[PDB]
Amino acid sequence: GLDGAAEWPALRAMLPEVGGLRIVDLGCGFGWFCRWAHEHGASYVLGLDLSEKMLARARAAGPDTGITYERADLDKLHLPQDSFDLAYSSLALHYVEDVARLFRTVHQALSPGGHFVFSTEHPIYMAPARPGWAIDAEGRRTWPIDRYLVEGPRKTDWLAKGVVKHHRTVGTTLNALIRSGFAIEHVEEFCPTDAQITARPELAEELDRPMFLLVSARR
Amino acid sequence: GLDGAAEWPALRAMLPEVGGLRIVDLGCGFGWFCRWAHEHGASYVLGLDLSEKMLARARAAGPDTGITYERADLDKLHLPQDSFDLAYSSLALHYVEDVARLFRTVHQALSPGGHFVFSTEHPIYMAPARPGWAIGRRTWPIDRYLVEGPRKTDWLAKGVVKHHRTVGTTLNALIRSGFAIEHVEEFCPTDAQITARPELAEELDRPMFLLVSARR
Repeated sequence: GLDGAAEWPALRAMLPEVGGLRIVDLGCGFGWFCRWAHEHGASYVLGLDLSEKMLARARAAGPDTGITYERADLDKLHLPQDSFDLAYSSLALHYVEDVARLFRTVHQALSPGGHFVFSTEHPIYMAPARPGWAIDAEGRRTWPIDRYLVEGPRKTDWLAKGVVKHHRTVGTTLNALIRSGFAIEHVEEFCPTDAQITARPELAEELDRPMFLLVSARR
Repeated sequence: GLDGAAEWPALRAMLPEVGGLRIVDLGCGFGWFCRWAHEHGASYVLGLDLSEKMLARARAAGPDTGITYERADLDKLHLPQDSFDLAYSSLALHYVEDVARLFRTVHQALSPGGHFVFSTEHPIYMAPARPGWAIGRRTWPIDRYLVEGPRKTDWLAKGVVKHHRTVGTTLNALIRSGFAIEHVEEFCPTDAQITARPELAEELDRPMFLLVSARR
């Protein structure tokens, strides 16, 4: 679960202290973060996902109190006003077409001083028409980029995953947060640590290009 | 000068109104911005550059009063506290090793509500040891994007070292130093700019510049 996600420690480090907080998890999946937050003292956790079957597995995994799971479409998201101290989302917002609308919804749902911490696929990773590694004449591993400044839907994971992602530059994402009422708190283009690479050698290639953008914003 | 810079209109659009402001230009070069700011009613303009010869050329370009040029190394910059309304810098910060220290100096130099607006080479552009295009479809291969530190691409030819920092590193350094991020632009020329200057079409594939505006 979380211990398998290379970017979890970096994203976890960006979170506020979760003890006593009211938290919403946007695109909670099996509820790995929901359970982590509850284990670390969250007063209340609302986990939202489109899949009823996945929410059924999340409920079954426990605990009996403090975590509520509800079916929701992040493209048509509604949240009660002034009801959360923290909004979290792992690798969901790159599938939302009107992300600015979602940001405004999260902003009104957060109490003053609350945070929104989320991960998305990095635009370097999402940009290319034919994403993948290239090995140059010298044997060096490279990541060819095209159309980085041409924003819009990308169908490069449509065949493999059945998803359309929305390519937006780092500036576009941050400007949308700012226009929505957030102050940018921390921005990280994920890089595994040398210790992570020693434990998981396959992470060495992640030094060449970022797969993920991690952002913390405050209202 | 400024008319030639494709990124100038985008950067100009990020500036506050300059009439009546005290402005510091970090890495002013020939003083194109200093003269522009003066012409648009800035009360005081301080242009700083490492090259005494370049400052002599800037001073000679005029006017007789309104702009002060002084030699400074941005790596060990001193600015008086609460003395400026706007700090501007065009394509200079990528030469600074300890940019967080510089940001702390700029923060304290700016009066409350002051602005800091700058352009730098984008880390996508700077990441490769030897940057360039690959080809039918044009691409920009990157490597070592997450490996921050000196880049020596133009060391032998020009005797300059640039400092590679990711977008997150740059923004976090500003935030930690006391600034609130106002606008971030990975500069993309407009369709009108690309029609007037066909060579600009390649900047749709990868950004050459990062533009940032912040408030303190």
